[PDB]
Amino acid sequence: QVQLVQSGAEMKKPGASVKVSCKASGYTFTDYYIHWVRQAPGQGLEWMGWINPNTGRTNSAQKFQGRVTMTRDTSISTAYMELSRLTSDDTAVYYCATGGWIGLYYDSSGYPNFDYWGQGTLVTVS
Amino acid sequence: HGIRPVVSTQLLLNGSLAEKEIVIRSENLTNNAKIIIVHLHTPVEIVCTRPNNNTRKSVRIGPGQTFYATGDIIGDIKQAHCNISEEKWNDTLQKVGIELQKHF
Amino acid sequence: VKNGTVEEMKNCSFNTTTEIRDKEKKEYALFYKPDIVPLSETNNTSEYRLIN
Amino acid sequence: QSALTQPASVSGSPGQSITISCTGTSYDVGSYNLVSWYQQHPGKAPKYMIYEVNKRPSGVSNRFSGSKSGNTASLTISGLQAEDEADYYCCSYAGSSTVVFGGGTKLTVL
Ligand SMILES: *[C@@H]1O[C@H](CO)[C@@H](O[C@@H]2O[C@H](CO)[C@@H](O[C@@H]3O[C@H](CO[C@H]4O[C@H](CO[C@H]5O[C@H](CO)[C@@H](O)[C@H](O)[C@@H]5O)[C@@H](O)[C@H](O[C@H]5O[C@H](CO)[C@@H](O)[C@H](O)[C@@H]5O)[C@@H]4O)[C@@H](O)[C@H](O[C@H]4O[C@H](CO)[C@@H](O)[C@H](O)[C@@H]4O[C@H]4O[C@H](CO)[C@@H](O)[C@H](O)[C@@H]4O[C@H]4O[C@H](CO)[C@@H](O)[C@H](O)[C@@H]4O)[C@@H]3O)[C@H](O)[C@H]2NC(C)=O)[C@H](O)[C@H]1NC(C)=O
Ligand SMILES: *[C@@H]1O[C@H](CO)[C@@H](O[C@@H]2O[C@H](CO)[C@@H](O[C@@H]3O[C@H](CO[C@H]4O[C@H](CO)[C@@H](O)[C@H](O)[C@@H]4O)[C@@H](O)[C@H](O[C@H]4O[C@H](CO)[C@@H](O)[C@H](O)[C@@H]4O[C@H]4O[C@H](CO)[C@@H](O)[C@H](O)[C@@H]4O)[C@@H]3O)[C@H](O)[C@H]2NC(C)=O)[C@H](O)[C@H]1NC(C)=O
Ligand SMILES: *[C@@H]1O[C@H](CO)[C@@H](O[C@@H]2O[C@H](CO)[C@@H](O[C@@H]3O[C@H](CO)[C@@H](O)[C@H](O[C@H]4O[C@H](CO)[C@@H](O)[C@H](O)[C@@H]4O[C@H]4O[C@H](CO)[C@@H](O)[C@H](O)[C@@H]4O)[C@@H]3O)[C@H](O)[C@H]2NC(C)=O)[C@H](O)[C@H]1NC(C)=O
Repeated sequence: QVQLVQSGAEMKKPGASVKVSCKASGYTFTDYYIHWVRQAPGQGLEWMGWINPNTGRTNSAQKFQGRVTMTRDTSISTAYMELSRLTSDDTAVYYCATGGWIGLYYDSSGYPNFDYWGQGTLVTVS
Repeated sequence: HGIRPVVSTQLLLNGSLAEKEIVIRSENLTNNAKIIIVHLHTPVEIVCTRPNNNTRKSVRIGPGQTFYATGDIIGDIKQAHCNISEEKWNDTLQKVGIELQKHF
Repeated sequence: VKNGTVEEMKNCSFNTTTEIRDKEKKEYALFYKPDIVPLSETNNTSEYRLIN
Repeated sequence: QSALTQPASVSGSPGQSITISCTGTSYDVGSYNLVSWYQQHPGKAPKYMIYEVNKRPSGVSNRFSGSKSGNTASLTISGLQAEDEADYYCCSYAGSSTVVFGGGTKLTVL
């Protein structure tokens, strides 16, 4: 049912910037959080950020919040990753994923309930 | 008795129970202004919260007279609410109705 | 003004007398909306006073 | 580096039970039930298996279950199977509205 399309792979030089998109399908774009985890090739997973798409809010990680300016738009039904000052380490596959159910009276962003995950695409840099 | 001095404007909180039945009382029921207090026979559970998860900043006003204030908000914003079990509320409201009919 | 649709609280900033009498600094502190009132009817509704 | 520690790999023949353990701190995984498990068979993207320590999504059989204790948590793999040769990842709520992933461990069918 649910799937998440992502922008294709691309190459960049160190110190550059990248803007990966994540488009939704199969569920109402509002009523679930949207998610991003990073995987360098042949290495373990890692977390990047959260978005409440009904607002402009973000929870982004301590190490990368300065490096991350991710955003969204409901008209395109898409959440955009953004990265700046891109170093060689950032070469990785970036998976977009759907988080816990969102509404009133409680905050579910902490819940790592990743029901669905996206295609995942590779950024290369050196 | 160990009177609880708790302030509350529109419902009594943590008060003492009525021992045997719902009771109704007023200085003069004939006039609206004299508040018709009620002392229920069973408690109604009420729970509240505020999940914003604020954080305390400190500011050093003047010579060493520190002043506190809400700093950044680590978390996600949410509404501040209070919950009551609806069926019990309707039941006790209806029983207050029957006692009001014992007086009206 | 609208992307929240939930009671987010303003983010105001002001000047406080520091420990020195005649030195000052810029400092920021959040307040819930009922504590703050606008200061004038001018189009510049970006200057506020505590309700006290 | 990950806040959460995992072993490199485990192995066993089909028809034998296997278990894996996460290990964090008193804070992060130790303080909440919010721990989850994800599998990465090679090449493809990871898979969703367990949330809130011991609950299953659809399509996950009763072979899998989880447990928590102290600053540690674990996965249960009862009756290993031939298609199981894949990695398993820990991940849990780290407080401060942040999630942290463990390096995971590789399970190998003999
Ligand atoms: C003060 O009072 C207030 C009330 O005013 C309290 O507020 C309430 O608090 C509770 C407790 O936190 C909240 O419960 C959670 O609700 C969410 C959302 O549920 C709602 O939305 C669902 C989606 O709606 C859409 O789909 C339906 C069709 O399904 C469609 O018709 C609809 O139009 C819309 O398009 C609804 O499905 C859901 O209703 C169903 O479930 C109800 C509860 O079971 C039931 O009463 C209904 O009759 C109906 O059956 C409801 O409307 C829930 O998602 C959430 O439950 C998940 O998360 C908890 C952890 O919090 C977890 O333990 C659960 O097991 C459950 O996990 C499943 O779902 C997750 C996502 O939903 C997923 O991540 C999990 O992996 C798991 O996945 C399931 O599906 C996958 C396949 O996708 C499968 O593989 C799995 O095996 C599994 O089946 C909680 O129930 C209330 O939402 C909240 N009220 C409001 C208005 O928000 C407040 O708490 C009180 N204050 C205090 C301090 O207590
Ligand atoms: C309500 O509105 C107020 C505005 O009135 C707002 O306050 C401002 O918030 C921003 C964001 O937190 C602050 O921005 C920082 O500015 C400093 C400036 O440094 C000089 O001045 C400070 C102030 O005394 C000194 O402490 C410092 O020594 C300097 O003299 C920048 O240095 C900061 O840059 C870092 O953080 C950014 C955060 O995203 C990064 O984007 C940036 O790249 C920098 O990151 C690097 O440094 C970090 C350490 O600083 C390090 O941890 C990182 O890993 C990385 O290496 C930052 O831009 C601004 O100063 C605030 N204004 C004032 C007057 O204090 C409130 O935030 C707002 N309320 C809420 C809730 O947001
Ligand atoms: C509401 O807001 C409050 C904020 O006031 C939230 O409370 C904060 O919660 C966090 C997370 O629990 C907590 O931070 C930890 O405090 C520990 C001490 O009690 C620290 O030891 C820990 O630091 C780790 O990282 C440091 C830097 O790397 C190390 O120096 C330190 O030793 C710790 O390192 C160990 O653990 C990490 C994983 O945590 C691991 O990677 C390392 O290898 C090493 O093993 C954290 O900083 C804050 O202290 C809390 N705030 C306060 C004021 O106490 C609260 O969570 C919010 N509410 C909700 C529901 O989220």
